[PDB]
Amino acid sequence: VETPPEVVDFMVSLAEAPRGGRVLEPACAHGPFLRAFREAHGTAYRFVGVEIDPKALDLPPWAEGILADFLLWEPGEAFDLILGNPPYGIVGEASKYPIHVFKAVKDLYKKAFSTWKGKYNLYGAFLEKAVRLLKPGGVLVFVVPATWLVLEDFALLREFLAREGKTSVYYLGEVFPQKKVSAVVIRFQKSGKGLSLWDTQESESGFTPILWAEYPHWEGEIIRFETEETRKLEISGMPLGDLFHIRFAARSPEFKKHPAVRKEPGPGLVPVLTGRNLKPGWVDYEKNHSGLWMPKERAKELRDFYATPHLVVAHTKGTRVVAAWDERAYPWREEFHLLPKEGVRLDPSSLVQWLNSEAMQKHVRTLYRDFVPHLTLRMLERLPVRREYG
DNA sequence: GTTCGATGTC
DNA sequence: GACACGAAC
Ligand SMILES: NCCSC[C@H]1O[C@@H](n2cnc3c(N)ncnc32)[C@H](O)[C@@H]1O
Repeated sequence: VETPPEVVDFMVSLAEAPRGGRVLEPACAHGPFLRAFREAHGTAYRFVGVEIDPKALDLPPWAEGILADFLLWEPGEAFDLILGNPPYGIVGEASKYPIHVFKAVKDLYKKAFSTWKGKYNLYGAFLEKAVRLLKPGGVLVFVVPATWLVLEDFALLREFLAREGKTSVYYLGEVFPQKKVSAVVIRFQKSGKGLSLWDTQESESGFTPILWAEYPHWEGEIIRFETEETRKLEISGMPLGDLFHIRFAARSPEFKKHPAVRKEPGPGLVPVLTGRNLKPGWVDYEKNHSGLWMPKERAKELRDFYATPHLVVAHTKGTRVVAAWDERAYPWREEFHLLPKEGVRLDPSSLVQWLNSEAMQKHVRTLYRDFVPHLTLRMLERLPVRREYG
């Protein structure tokens, strides 16, 4: 993975250090960011690049190279500027996750990083480590996925950044050819407070930032592209989450270990449904996408809520709200299952129609763009619906 | 109990 | 680019 020139040039344009300052590129390989910074600002800095793979470290004589795991590296002195493109990926078993480290090393990461949460990600660890390595007033400029703007795994990271300094986020989107990742640049300075959210446009010099919104009192809340229209709609209604318990489907292994589940159709069995069975306002009960079948009546053994008809909302159709009332109460292996709270009196068809509306699709696309390939729980619970009495 | 993807597929 | 599962906690 190489960082496109326009991205490097844009990041360097945001970068700042005092003359004689210490400039660091983590995960540097050949040090494209060190090289670009030097080209743009000249030679009067102390340049350092840290690389775990001795075969990849390839810095000119004017830079100090360090052969180490950046996440476990303890330099003698802090830095004025840290810039670069850290590795992205979840640490875990190779059959399922891309980053492979000895268990002892993962334990060491968890010990080191106060922001480490859930499965987490190398890029979040790199962000925390870099902030920790910054002098007061120091600056970090990274390109990372947009997922930390909204995901629960990054809640402690956002809160950490909010209390450690001031943050600017510049949305780039899908800028790495033949990678699906939607990217942002983060410029964090280890002083002051607040969040500024920026859009970008491609331009000759790389990208031109366009200030979108300012949040001077940011405390680590999810970051979204709000507009007059999204804000008004949220104020007009009430949160969907205040009317429904939101649960997720039982997972594939739960079905696999259930004594009534089969891998072939047969008398008295129905397909275990997935997201590919959910459509806007209807459910395809016929087509099997899971490879799994079971007696419909026994689905309640996996989750009690499978016993009765209820609203189902899609998780993996991108930044979209796709909803249906499952009138048959089938077993599901995927999707959100919404159960009305005490005293809520719902008209399902009316709600389904609203959730599936163009206005709702425009709403979520606006707020969340393409940061993640899902509608998440945090997004879903905030969807505006009619205010309900008491 | 539920989260996440430099996801993959075509 | 439309449309999408189990290891991890
Ligand atoms: N900066 C370009 C993308 S990140 C890929 C590079 O980071 C290096 N790398 C991966 N994990 C690292 C770590 N924990 N510490 C330092 N370098 C790392 C890889 O060897 C590779 O050269």
